Amino acid sequence: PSRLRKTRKLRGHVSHGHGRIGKHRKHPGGRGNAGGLHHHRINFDKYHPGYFGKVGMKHYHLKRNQSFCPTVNLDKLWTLVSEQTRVNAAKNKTGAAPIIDVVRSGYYKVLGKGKLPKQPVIVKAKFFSRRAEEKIKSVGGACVLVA
Amino acid sequence: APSRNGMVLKPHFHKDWQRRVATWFNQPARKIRRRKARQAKARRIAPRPASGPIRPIVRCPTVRYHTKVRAGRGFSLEELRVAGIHKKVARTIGISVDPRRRNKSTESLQANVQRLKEYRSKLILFPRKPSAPKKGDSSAEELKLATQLTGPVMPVRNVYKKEKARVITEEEKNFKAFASLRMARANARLFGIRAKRAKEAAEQDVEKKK
RNA sequence: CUAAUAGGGAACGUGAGCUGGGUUUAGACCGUCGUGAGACAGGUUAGUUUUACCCUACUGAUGAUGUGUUGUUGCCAUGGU
RNA sequence: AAUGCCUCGUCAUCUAAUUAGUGACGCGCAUGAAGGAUGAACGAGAUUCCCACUGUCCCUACCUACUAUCCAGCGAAACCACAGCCAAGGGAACGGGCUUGGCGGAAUCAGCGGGGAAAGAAGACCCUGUUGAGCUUGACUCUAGUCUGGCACGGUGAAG
RNA sequence: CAGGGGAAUCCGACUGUUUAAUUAAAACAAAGCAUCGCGAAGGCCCGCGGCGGGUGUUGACGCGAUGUGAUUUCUGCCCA
RNA sequence: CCCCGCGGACGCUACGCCGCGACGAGUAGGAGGGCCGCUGCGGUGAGCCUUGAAGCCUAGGGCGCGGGCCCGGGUGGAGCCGCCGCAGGUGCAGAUCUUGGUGGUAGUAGCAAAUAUUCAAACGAGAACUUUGAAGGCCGAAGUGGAGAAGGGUUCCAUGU
RNA sequence: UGGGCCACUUUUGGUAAGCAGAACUGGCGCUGCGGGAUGAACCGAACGCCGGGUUAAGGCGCCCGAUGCCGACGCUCAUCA
RNA sequence: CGACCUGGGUAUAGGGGCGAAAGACUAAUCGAACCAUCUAGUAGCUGGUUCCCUCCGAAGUUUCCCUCAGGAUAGCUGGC
RNA sequence: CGGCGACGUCGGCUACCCACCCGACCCGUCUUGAAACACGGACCAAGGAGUCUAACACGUGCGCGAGUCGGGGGCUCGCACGAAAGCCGCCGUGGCGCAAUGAAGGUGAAGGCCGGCGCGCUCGCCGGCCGAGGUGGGAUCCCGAGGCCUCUCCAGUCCGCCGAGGGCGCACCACCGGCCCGUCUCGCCCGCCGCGCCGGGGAGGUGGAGCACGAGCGCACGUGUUAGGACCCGAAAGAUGG
RNA sequence: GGGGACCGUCCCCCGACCGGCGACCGGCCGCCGCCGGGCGCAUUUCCACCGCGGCGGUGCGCCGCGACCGGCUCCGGGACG
RNA sequence: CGCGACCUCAGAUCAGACGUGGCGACCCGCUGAAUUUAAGCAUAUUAGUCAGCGGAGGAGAAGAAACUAACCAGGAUUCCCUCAGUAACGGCGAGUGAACAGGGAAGAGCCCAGCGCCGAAUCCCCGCCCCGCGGCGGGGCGCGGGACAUGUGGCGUACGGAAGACCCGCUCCCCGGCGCCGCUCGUGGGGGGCCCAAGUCCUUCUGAUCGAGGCCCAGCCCGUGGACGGUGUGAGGCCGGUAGCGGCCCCCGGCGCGCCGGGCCCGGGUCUUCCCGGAGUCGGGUUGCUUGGGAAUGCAGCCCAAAGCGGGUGGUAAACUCCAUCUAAGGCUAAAUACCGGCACGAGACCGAUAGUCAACAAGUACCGUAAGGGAAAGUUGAAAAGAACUUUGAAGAGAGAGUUCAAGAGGGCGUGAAACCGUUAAGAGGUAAACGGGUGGGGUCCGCGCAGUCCGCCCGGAGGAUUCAACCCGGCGGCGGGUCCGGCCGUGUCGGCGGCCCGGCGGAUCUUUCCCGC
Ligand SMILES: [K+]
Ligand SMILES: [K+]
Ligand SMILES: [K+]
Ligand SMILES: [K+]
Ligand SMILES: [K+]
Ligand SMILES: [K+]
Ligand SMILES: [K+]
Ligand SMILES: [K+]
Ligand SMILES: [K+]
Ligand SMILES: [K+]
Ligand SMILES: [K+]
Ligand SMILES: [K+]
Ligand SMILES: [K+]
Ligand SMILES: [K+]
Ligand SMILES: [K+]
Ligand SMILES: [K+]
Ligand SMILES: [K+]
Ligand SMILES: [K+]
Ligand SMILES: [K+]
Ligand SMILES: [K+]
Ligand SMILES: [K+]
Ligand SMILES: [K+]
Ligand SMILES: [K+]
Ligand SMILES: [K+]
Ligand SMILES: [K+]
Ligand SMILES: [K+]
Ligand SMILES: [K+]
Ligand SMILES: [K+]
Ligand SMILES: [K+]
Ligand SMILES: [K+]
Ligand SMILES: [K+]
Ligand SMILES: [K+]
Ligand SMILES: [K+]
Ligand SMILES: [Mg+2]
Ligand SMILES: [Mg+2]
Ligand SMILES: [Mg+2]
Ligand SMILES: [Mg+2]
Ligand SMILES: [Mg+2]
Ligand SMILES: [Mg+2]
Ligand SMILES: [Mg+2]
Ligand SMILES: [Mg+2]
Ligand SMILES: [Mg+2]
Ligand SMILES: [Mg+2]
Ligand SMILES: [Mg+2]
Ligand SMILES: [Mg+2]
Ligand SMILES: [Mg+2]
Ligand SMILES: [Mg+2]
Ligand SMILES: [Mg+2]
Ligand SMILES: [Mg+2]
Ligand SMILES: [Mg+2]
Ligand SMILES: [Mg+2]
Ligand SMILES: [Mg+2]
Ligand SMILES: [Mg+2]
Ligand SMILES: [Mg+2]
Ligand SMILES: [Mg+2]
Ligand SMILES: [Mg+2]
Ligand SMILES: [Mg+2]
Ligand SMILES: [Mg+2]
Ligand SMILES: [Mg+2]
Ligand SMILES: [Mg+2]
Ligand SMILES: [Mg+2]
Ligand SMILES: [Mg+2]
Ligand SMILES: [Mg+2]
Ligand SMILES: [Mg+2]
Ligand SMILES: [Mg+2]
Ligand SMILES: [Mg+2]
Ligand SMILES: [Mg+2]
Ligand SMILES: [Mg+2]
Ligand SMILES: [Mg+2]
Ligand SMILES: [Mg+2]
Ligand SMILES: [Mg+2]
Ligand SMILES: [Mg+2]
Ligand SMILES: [Mg+2]
Ligand SMILES: [Mg+2]
Ligand SMILES: [Mg+2]
Ligand SMILES: [Mg+2]
Ligand SMILES: [Mg+2]
Ligand SMILES: [Mg+2]
Ligand SMILES: [Mg+2]
Ligand SMILES: [Mg+2]
Ligand SMILES: [Mg+2]
Ligand SMILES: [Mg+2]
Ligand SMILES: [Mg+2]
Ligand SMILES: [Mg+2]
Ligand SMILES: [Mg+2]
Ligand SMILES: [Mg+2]
Ligand SMILES: [Mg+2]
Ligand SMILES: [Mg+2]
Ligand SMILES: [Mg+2]
Ligand SMILES: [Mg+2]
Ligand SMILES: [Mg+2]
Ligand SMILES: [Mg+2]
Ligand SMILES: [Mg+2]
Ligand SMILES: [Mg+2]
Ligand SMILES: [Mg+2]
Ligand SMILES: [Mg+2]
Ligand SMILES: [Mg+2]
Ligand SMILES: [Mg+2]
Ligand SMILES: [Mg+2]
Ligand SMILES: [Mg+2]
Ligand SMILES: [Mg+2]
Ligand SMILES: [Mg+2]
Ligand SMILES: [Mg+2]
Ligand SMILES: [Mg+2]
Ligand SMILES: [Mg+2]
Ligand SMILES: [Mg+2]
Ligand SMILES: [Mg+2]
Ligand SMILES: [Mg+2]
Ligand SMILES: [Mg+2]
Ligand SMILES: [Mg+2]
Ligand SMILES: [Mg+2]
Ligand SMILES: [Mg+2]
Ligand SMILES: [Mg+2]
Ligand SMILES: [Mg+2]
Ligand SMILES: [Mg+2]
Ligand SMILES: [Mg+2]
Ligand SMILES: [Mg+2]
Ligand SMILES: [Mg+2]
Ligand SMILES: [Mg+2]
Ligand SMILES: [Mg+2]
Ligand SMILES: [Mg+2]
Ligand SMILES: [Mg+2]
Ligand SMILES: [Mg+2]
Ligand SMILES: [Mg+2]
Repeated sequence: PSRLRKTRKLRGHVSHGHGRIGKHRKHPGGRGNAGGLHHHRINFDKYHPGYFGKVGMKHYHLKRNQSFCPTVNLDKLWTLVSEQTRVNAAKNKTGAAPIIDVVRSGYYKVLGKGKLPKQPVIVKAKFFSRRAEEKIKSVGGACVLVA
Repeated sequence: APSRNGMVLKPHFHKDWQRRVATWFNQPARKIRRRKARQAKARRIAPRPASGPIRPIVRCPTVRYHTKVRAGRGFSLEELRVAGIHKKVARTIGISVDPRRRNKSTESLQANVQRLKEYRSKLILFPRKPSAPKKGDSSAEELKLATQLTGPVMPVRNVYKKEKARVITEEEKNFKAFASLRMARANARLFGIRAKRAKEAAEQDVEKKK
């Protein structure tokens, strides 16, 4: 809505808010990111450190699919199965532990942030972090790898 | 000019963009026009499925999608051979065939041939001359059961095997998943250089005594 | 020559007053400088000087206000000198 | 000297008087040899003097034609914040307006060139612009054309 | 109808030409003088290109490129 | 334990109403409010209107700090407005602004290059300028004469206005 | 916004400057009002629309509000006060 | 009477022509014609920038910049 | 409490003309400074200049919320409106968020207390519990001795208010610890189908746009910056083709 | 591949207790109120007129005057320490 | 030294055909800047863009891998979403910048050369006859010509192919008509023509009315039609239309059946024996350009110049090695996609005569320039011309009367008719240019139903009317309360689950035939 903007309030005011002395001129200071190493150096250094220069090795023909490895933490691990699955295992008399296939849920690597409920579980993943494996074995579970 | 904190922006509007702008005011009209063509095509092939030929079961290529199965271009010639369908007859009865697809594994080959055999059973074939049926189908079921199928023929369906909760064995509990992955990466990384060093030691052993 | 040939101001008074000799465009010559284009409070020669009918100022010319109209003869405030 | 700053150089001549002219001199700021130095004829070329001539002047006057002027008819434009009497003051340091004073009398005509820092043109001088253009050059970077080497078209025989 | 004249200095020899619309000149041109390139598979020049084109329907007493500027008289030294 | 009285103002769009205290300059600039204003759209006003819409004019009556608004009178002759939302090509004194129109200047400058006109008559409402006659002059054959090229294109010729 | 300027005092260059350059506070710029005749900066005082009272700085012959007090004490005559 | 004047027909076209040379002329345009387009070219520079009331209210300083008529930056401001 | 009221008067500070006193220079603009002898403006009418797209940032409103979002497609008599609206859920592919760190190979965020033991060697095997530590502040909330009452007292029956002290402490802030990735220094252990130039672990500093019981996503609006003709008008120029 | 079992949400019912009839409604009662029709037909009630009537409110068509009270202010007398 | 065959050339107004030029919005092939940004500027950017040249079609181009990948693999082209402002390029500055995978729209595949076999099996032209005409085809005939072994046709093309045997299946194609369907289709398939509801009812407004009231029976009439336009207003019913799987008529096209004219001629599986490919091309060097392509993405020039268990690709140059993947240097192909030009339509929160196209109108017109080219201004009487008869002054323009009209205070550039500016009338004023702010005063035009100046509540008094005032009776309707008095309830639990995978659903990453269909 143009009726809600400053232009409707700047009618009758000669400089339209831009000022009498400095005026409103086309491009004082340059166009775009002009003078980032010259007359705009302080802004670029103050707010965008690292902007200028090369770092690291380039890699031609990067294929993002090859590096595809979504991760899930242990605190969210039991959300990949139904609530029926986890209550049944807890009240199960035997040592039967449910299987959580994180690849089926869309994750490849299991990370170890958080803590697990005290009940065994079999976790199937492409990759495991060291601490995720340790926490799964602490609750009596097992980690088995898939390809 | 930069003003305080902000994101260094690089708009790509230096190239006279206003002369090549694609508006979408014909999008509602385009959706109507394609839908008329879809309906007209379905009427033209009256009993044949509206979507078209049956397509094969296909696993997606890369490591991002290789857990997912989709529909492919056409059944392979190897798939048709063990299904007993001529590669020139199949296209006349609604089987799409891709001459340039090979079957690297038997499971993919064997899954697609059950798709073909099962589709062959579901197929109702009208005789070329309705008065004289040679080997088409019985008129009892080709009359009443003949209906234009809507949607893809036998839609490709991602099936998940449900794993039964079981007791964890001690062997499973003793497996070191993280150590195995770290050792496997090292073994694959140093396989070539280990063979060279073993070879260079072998050349030292064949001449250790002189 | 004369009594004397005093010094100055007025947008270094005064160019819709003039003139255009000088400076200070474009042509050209000389000297010096510069590789050169070219330069020179150096010299020289040739080089368009536009408009007032407006307001005021001033100069003159009719008139205007008050004594009823109109005329003759007069006075002198003031200004110039 | 169309070339000399000093310089109105010095001497002579021309005049009553000459920063002018001519003649002469020359340590010539900074003359000079394809251009130097002369020399008739010629020149809408620059300069000095003389005779004659004259309103150039003393020193202005008179006359003629066409205007201007007045009238009948016809009939623009430039320009215009508002306007239009001065002295001083202060003020963007030169006012028509403001302050203090002088004062101020309708509507006009022919003139006039003091003012309106009059009009005409977004100063051409000067400076600035990370604005040009014409031209020049061992400025930077190139380039047509040219000179040279190589490969191909590109062959057949001999002396080496 | 229809030249004022004379004595000189400077520049340009002369006649000619020139900035239409501020400069007619001492400027340009000029004849004369000097130098340079070239014998044609060439000199100079045009051309995006063709063994294209101009000089050239030409051939050194000719074409092309410069400087100086009639006549007279001279034109000195320096190739770092 | 109201009752001879059966009764007792207003209020409180709560985005409303009421009380008390202090305070009030403003360029550049920022913000808020606008029942300020323009045009169009969705709703709404059982809205207005040929028994007179819009627009315009007005020594008419008023309202608001103001932007503005309402009403009377006239003209006009077919449409228009309020409120809740929505959306803008939405508000002018300037830009040597654009287009159009109009002033002062001003009945002014001016209608002054090439010697020159005059008398009578005719037609005609009307004659300095037309026509005829008379007279005085000019071009003076390198013409203000007689014919062509280029260019123009009907300007040629009659009659009429 | 990133042209500042002015005044008391301190202060550098300069003969000096309504010059140029600093320090400190205030001001003008952005600010009207009373007074200084007049005036960006001085003195008083800062401002919604008004009535009454009183002041500031400055004034009270007349212009022009207020001494039209029987004001006090002296000084001073200028033919540029 | 001549490097004379002139009509018509031809040829040379824009970084090109033509020039007895003045940067002259090339359709009132020439130290690079005219027409259309790229093009609403860019401008740290000049000019303008349209209703009301209420509240708050500056800076011409720091640092860096081919920076000195401009920006970035801190400061001063407003709003939430 | 008084006077006066219809063809002459009564009231109307507004509005029309005139008079007088006081005050009062022409606006706009640049500027330290304009009434300026600084520029633009003779007059009137109509037109006339911060817009739209995209991308960010922050603030605000709305829905859902560790999710969120169908915008591309498809299904619905194919169409007055309707080019709308509705629906999809094996259309959520995908985007953004839910994990960071390193150039990279890669790695990748849980601690506290109670016990027996090696030697509770700054320490390794377990048990049990609780589930992101602690200090100082911290709105709010909780307990609360003692008070405040009645026509009066020996004696409690029900709750209300004030209340010194004490307690649990939100968000947030300061600080101290802890955890993840990079990199240094020191050092000792552990694992095996590959006994390796293999793999893992510790302590102490330090680099990170991290963790430490999520806050995001979509839509709308406003402001600011930027690329676009970019608030409007304005060159001297350059290029292409005639 | 089906078909089953189980679990989670549901469903309409067969039934009781629980809080209430609620802003989800009806029937009965009780109280109250209103309306219509009778009765009541006049010391009641209601309607309109008159008084230059009284009490209240608002306000006087215009132009004026006075009085006391209170707030602010400028002055003047008298007396006491 | 002649005549023949062939080869390579030439002429013809030879017989019969074809191309040229235009448009050019979209598309294909080239060529190709500079302004601009970088706060200067040269690489870069602008941009493979403007301008320039060529060539097409209703689309074009592309296109069935010398591909993508590195996976558990996908599988022609084109378009959309995303990948992604990412990998990468870049005075690594300003800036630039894809692809694969994934999800969709659409979906379609094929043909030669070569290698071989088949008595050239092949093709064009010319005469004759028949069936036809409707773009000129079919059949038969010709000791009729020509092309062609310097290679036509059939089979066949990497997905392998061919030929022989053995076995099995006889299985059935495409073309033009005769008559008729289903009537072609979301209810016609398309094109054209002509038609189809209901007030001009009563009273009134007006110049005119389409306006305003009314139209008993639940209401004037129709409504599958209340879109729109016209008509003297403003109309669902006055008219044209509008709605309708409404009617009639005319013309044209592909769809099934029986027949006709002719073609029409073996397909699959196993085994055996054979056969298998595109060269001044690839590739390499170099140069220039181009790209995100970076020790060089693509394109081109020049030089070099291949191979056949070969060649290409595998995003860092090179050697060795394994592996993966495709098979270049020949060709065709619909759909999804594009469309500021054209034909014909529909619509709009757009503009409303200085706006919107330059152009609402005799507009690319008038006009300007030698030319290239530049390029306006300009809408409105009235319902109807009913466009002012006639009289009178004047030479006429122009007037005064008269007349039409609702209105000419609408009179042919005529709706309305502002401001600037001007004329006249009226009022007021006038020597400090006007104009302005504050304060009064005077005059004037108007306003105030101004002109004897409020209203109304109660009570008192006077003089009159009317019922009926209260209280009781009957009926109706409301408000409030009631152990639920009685229901119907509702919220929360509470049990048998009688109740559902037959006699109720939807889900679950929960368990199973140990009763049932594929290894
Ligand atoms: K602003
Ligand atoms: K005197
Ligand atoms: K000589
Ligand atoms: K001469
Ligand atoms: K130039
Ligand atoms: K001569
Ligand atoms: K001459
Ligand atoms: K030659
Ligand atoms: K020479
Ligand atoms: K030499
Ligand atoms: K030499
Ligand atoms: K409305
Ligand atoms: K108002
Ligand atoms: K009106
Ligand atoms: K700032
Ligand atoms: K700044
Ligand atoms: K001639
Ligand atoms: K040029
Ligand atoms: K400076
Ligand atoms: K001015
Ligand atoms: K969608
Ligand atoms: K998601
Ligand atoms: K990573
Ligand atoms: K912008
Ligand atoms: K042209
Ligand atoms: K990037
Ligand atoms: K043959
Ligand atoms: K009809
Ligand atoms: K190459
Ligand atoms: K290979
Ligand atoms: K136009
Ligand atoms: K046109
Ligand atoms: K009219
Ligand atoms: Mg302001
Ligand atoms: Mg303005
Ligand atoms: Mg401005
Ligand atoms: Mg002077
Ligand atoms: Mg002069
Ligand atoms: Mg003068
Ligand atoms: Mg002179
Ligand atoms: Mg000169
Ligand atoms: Mg020299
Ligand atoms: Mg001299
Ligand atoms: Mg001269
Ligand atoms: Mg005159
Ligand atoms: Mg006297
Ligand atoms: Mg001498
Ligand atoms: Mg003399
Ligand atoms: Mg010599
Ligand atoms: Mg004066
Ligand atoms: Mg003046
Ligand atoms: Mg200037
Ligand atoms: Mg200029
Ligand atoms: Mg600068
Ligand atoms: Mg330049
Ligand atoms: Mg050099
Ligand atoms: Mg001469
Ligand atoms: Mg000579
Ligand atoms: Mg001449
Ligand atoms: Mg001249
Ligand atoms: Mg001359
Ligand atoms: Mg000589
Ligand atoms: Mg010569
Ligand atoms: Mg204020
Ligand atoms: Mg606008
Ligand atoms: Mg205006
Ligand atoms: Mg005159
Ligand atoms: Mg005259
Ligand atoms: Mg004569
Ligand atoms: Mg003649
Ligand atoms: Mg004639
Ligand atoms: Mg500045
Ligand atoms: Mg400064
Ligand atoms: Mg100073
Ligand atoms: Mg200064
Ligand atoms: Mg300022
Ligand atoms: Mg201030
Ligand atoms: Mg002040
Ligand atoms: Mg004052
Ligand atoms: Mg003074
Ligand atoms: Mg006062
Ligand atoms: Mg005084
Ligand atoms: Mg006085
Ligand atoms: Mg612009
Ligand atoms: Mg421009
Ligand atoms: Mg620098
Ligand atoms: Mg400036
Ligand atoms: Mg200015
Ligand atoms: Mg100044
Ligand atoms: Mg000013
Ligand atoms: Mg001044
Ligand atoms: Mg200026
Ligand atoms: Mg103007
Ligand atoms: Mg002017
Ligand atoms: Mg306007
Ligand atoms: Mg939709
Ligand atoms: Mg996903
Ligand atoms: Mg805490
Ligand atoms: Mg810490
Ligand atoms: Mg920001
Ligand atoms: Mg340039
Ligand atoms: Mg630049
Ligand atoms: Mg710039
Ligand atoms: Mg530049
Ligand atoms: Mg183009
Ligand atoms: Mg063509
Ligand atoms: Mg094609
Ligand atoms: Mg193709
Ligand atoms: Mg192929
Ligand atoms: Mg992304
Ligand atoms: Mg590019
Ligand atoms: Mg599809
Ligand atoms: Mg063959
Ligand atoms: Mg009809
Ligand atoms: Mg109508
Ligand atoms: Mg109608
Ligand atoms: Mg119909
Ligand atoms: Mg590599
Ligand atoms: Mg127009
Ligand atoms: Mg109009
Ligand atoms: Mg006339
Ligand atoms: Mg009328
Ligand atoms: Mg009219
Ligand atoms: Mg008048």
